[PDB]
Amino acid sequence: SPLLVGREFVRQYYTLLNQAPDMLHRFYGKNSSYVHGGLDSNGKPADAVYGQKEIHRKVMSQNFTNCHTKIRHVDAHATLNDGVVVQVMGLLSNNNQALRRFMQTFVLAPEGSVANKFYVHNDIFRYQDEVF
Amino acid sequence: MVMEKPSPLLVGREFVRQYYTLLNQAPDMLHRFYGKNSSYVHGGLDKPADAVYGQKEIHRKVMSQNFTNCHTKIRHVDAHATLNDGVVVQVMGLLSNNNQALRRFMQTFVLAPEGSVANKFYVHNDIFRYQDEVF
Amino acid sequence: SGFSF
Amino acid sequence: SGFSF
Repeated sequence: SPLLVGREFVRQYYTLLNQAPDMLHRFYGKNSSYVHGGLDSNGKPADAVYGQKEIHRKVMSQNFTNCHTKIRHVDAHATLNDGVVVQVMGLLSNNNQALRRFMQTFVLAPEGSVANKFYVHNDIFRYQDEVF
Repeated sequence: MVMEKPSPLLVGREFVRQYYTLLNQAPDMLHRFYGKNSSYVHGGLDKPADAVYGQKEIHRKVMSQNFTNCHTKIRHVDAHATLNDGVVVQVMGLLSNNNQALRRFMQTFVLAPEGSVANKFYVHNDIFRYQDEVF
Repeated sequence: SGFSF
Repeated sequence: SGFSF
């Protein structure tokens, strides 16, 4: 069930993001994409990084301390090659600040070597207040 | 002349252009984007909604929503290379239909190769969601 | 089928 | 490497 897989991942991805964001890197491979809001020097949304090595480096530099999340909607479906897309809507709070609404999209790809194991091929996180 | 193979950001932004353009002009021809294994969802009754599959089910679903005088304010488009030559597209913008309220939304697209022709893609996943129906 | 680009 | 099911 793509619905169950995607929703249990959201639970895991955000439970880990709060408890140990330094261990968040194991969700990604060397072809994964990652972006988590942010703006440029000009004031426009930041670019995405690739590969677990760079994704980990970016997560640590974002300083996730006491992340809080109220997931309001998770819709998971099936893509090509036994993949699973997860659309996520909710609110996120970092460093005990205010809850900010967000729009997220995951792409769960089969790991290949182990049964029922998935990795995050794509992670597109965006804050709404930095776009709208 | 012959041009280099485009990046997903280009593919996933030209598609978004063609998608909402067609949605405003000829929404009944929107079903051409899909295949037999494509998924589609919008939500709003009555328990948001479940998905529909295939060109026949998607077309009948699109016609049920009556996209007349459709206006979209695209704010940000993310397009990354996903698994096996695919392009995942996340769209964030505003949508007004039937000359009513302008509504904020998010949309997730999954573009896959047709096989078939030179660099042509089709919609595998279409996930639309009005924010005022969630938060 | 899809779209051309 | 990733999450399991």
